[PDB]
Amino acid sequence: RMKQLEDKVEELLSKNYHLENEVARLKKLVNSDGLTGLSNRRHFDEYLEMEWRRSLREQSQLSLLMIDVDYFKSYNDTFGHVAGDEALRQVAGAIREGCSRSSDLAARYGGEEFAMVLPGTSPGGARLLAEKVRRTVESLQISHDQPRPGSHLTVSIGVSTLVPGGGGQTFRVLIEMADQALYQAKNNGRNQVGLMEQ
Amino acid sequence: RMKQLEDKVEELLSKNYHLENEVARLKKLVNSDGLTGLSNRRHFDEYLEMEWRRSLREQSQLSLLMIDVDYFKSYNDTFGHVAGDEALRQVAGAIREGCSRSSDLAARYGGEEFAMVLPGTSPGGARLLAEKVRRTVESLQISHDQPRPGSHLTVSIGVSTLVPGGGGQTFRVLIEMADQALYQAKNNGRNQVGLM
Ligand SMILES: Nc1nc2c(ncn2[C@@H]2O[C@@H]3COP(=O)(O)O[C@H]4[C@@H](O)[C@H](n5cnc6c(=O)[nH]c(N)nc65)O[C@@H]4COP(=O)(O)O[C@H]3[C@H]2O)c(=O)[nH]1
Ligand SMILES: Nc1nc2c(ncn2[C@@H]2O[C@@H]3COP(=O)(O)O[C@H]4[C@@H](O)[C@H](n5cnc6c(=O)[nH]c(N)nc65)O[C@@H]4COP(=O)(O)O[C@H]3[C@H]2O)c(=O)[nH]1
Ligand SMILES: Nc1nc2c(ncn2[C@@H]2O[C@@H]3COP(=O)(O)O[C@H]4[C@@H](O)[C@H](n5cnc6c(=O)[nH]c(N)nc65)O[C@@H]4COP(=O)(O)O[C@H]3[C@H]2O)c(=O)[nH]1
Ligand SMILES: Nc1nc2c(ncn2[C@@H]2O[C@@H]3COP(=O)(O)O[C@H]4[C@@H](O)[C@H](n5cnc6c(=O)[nH]c(N)nc65)O[C@@H]4COP(=O)(O)O[C@H]3[C@H]2O)c(=O)[nH]1
Ligand SMILES: [Mg+2]
Repeated sequence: RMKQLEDKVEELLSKNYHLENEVARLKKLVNSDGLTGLSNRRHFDEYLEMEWRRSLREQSQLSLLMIDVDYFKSYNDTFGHVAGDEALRQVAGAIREGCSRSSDLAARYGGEEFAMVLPGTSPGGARLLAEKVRRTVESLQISHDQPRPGSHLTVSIGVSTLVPGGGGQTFRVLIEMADQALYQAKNNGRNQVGLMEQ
Repeated sequence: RMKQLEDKVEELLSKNYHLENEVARLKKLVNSDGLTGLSNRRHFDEYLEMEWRRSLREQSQLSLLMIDVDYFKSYNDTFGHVAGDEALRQVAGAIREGCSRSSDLAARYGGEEFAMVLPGTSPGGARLLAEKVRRTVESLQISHDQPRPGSHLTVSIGVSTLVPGGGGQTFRVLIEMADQALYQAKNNGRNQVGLM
């Protein structure tokens, strides 16, 4: 039955290839990140652009947190990818729990990067949530040997807010500001909240 | 040997199984309706639930259109399901022309129903948009023998708007009120907008 077998291998190869293509297509149509269950980056961009227009309409404050996991590459190295993945789920959970309003959105922005969209939220309120999230990540007390061998996982967080309508500003500049602030946080020793320059 | 073909086949069975699972998992998460490209009902429910809470917070006016395709069961029976599906495709096209704000959302609510959520929108504005959808559908001139030979496909539309109150009031009251307006439109002759 060696024709029988070789034939089945061929049948299955074809069926599998179809399924792999189907998976690829569906992934581009789904809003969530497989690992963490948060919004994926595509949906983040889409959602934030839409909120940009709502805030423009209402002249409301649109806030954004850009959140990065500190020393994460070394975590994967010294604890393994599987553990890393679980650390990411735990951080995501903290981020998710960090925003409670129906209009808040938590997203996985990249490999180890997250974002929170906060419609109708003042710079002050955004700052609070940023601290709340960072603090919640710490209280998770996930073990890391970096930089000190007795340390726990942390995030750095950049904060920005804008009322849309100002010349030359877009949801993309809102991101750029939060990224700027994120840099500050990291370069001031990480595990902290950096604020945009008014 | 016959043993290398047997292992490879088992491997492929396993890969196949997991792939099929992943495809089914992802299909449940898709937010769009295949036929019309609008939001599906599950996404509509989620979106309306979130908008209700946003409107509660801002004490803003939240409007809803519930849209029935008139005599649609008869249409599908008379002209067949393929034709019916094409009619639904064209009506959806007419609808999504109907809203433009980043917060407006149109959906396939059910087999022959559509809905449109209009956050921050006054009753007057909602009626305006509803009339536009109604007019656009009729201009499609899709042939129908209902209510009589030589008619065309139309919609009846119910409009509601509420500023959410607290307590146990949920977004479902907005749907109930739009359905009541829709009933008025239908009982008044169809191919029109009912209101309240
Ligand atoms: N987007 C977003 N922002 C958040 C969230 N949590 C808090 N904030 C921000 O943090 C600021 C201060 O929050 P608070 O200390 O709880 O102080 C709050 C709280 O005591 C009360 N409050 C606001 N809304 C609610 C609510 O929905 N439920 C409850 N229990 N209290 C609320 O009013 C005070 C002032 O509220 P705000 O002026 O709006 O200002 C809030 C808001 O800008 C959140 O989950 N999502
Ligand atoms: N401590 C604190 N908690 C917050 C804040 N923002 C949101 N939350 C939490 O997130 C839940 C959902 O908020 P929502 O979707 O905006 O939905 C809210 C909002 O639509 C409205 N709401 C409640 N309190 C306030 C308020 O103080 N001001 C305004 N404008 N709306 C409120 O009622 C809905 C349900 O309220 P909750 O049962 O309290 O449930 C709130 C509350 O548990 C905040 O700033 N501070
Ligand atoms: N408060 C307020 N905000 C305004 C006004 N004009 C424009 N905007 C703001 O500017 C954005 C783009 O406006 P647009 O280019 O006219 O592009 C608009 C326009 O083409 C159309 N649109 C939405 N609502 C209306 C309306 O009420 N009347 C008309 N003629 N067009 C509208 O849909 C597009 C997207 O709307 P949005 O996503 O909401 O995004 C709108 C909204 O954030 C205004 O008179 N009042
Ligand atoms: N949800 C939703 N509602 C819509 C849309 N288009 C029109 N409306 C509704 O229809 C009402 C009258 O629209 P208008 O004659 O264009 O009269 C508008 C228009 O002249 C201007 N406007 C508002 N927003 C926009 C906008 O985004 N773009 C432009 N170009 N004009 C706008 O402000 C006037 C009054 O606006 P409203 O008080 O909001 O009242 C609006 C709003 O309730 C839409 O695409 N989505
Ligand atoms: Mg119905």
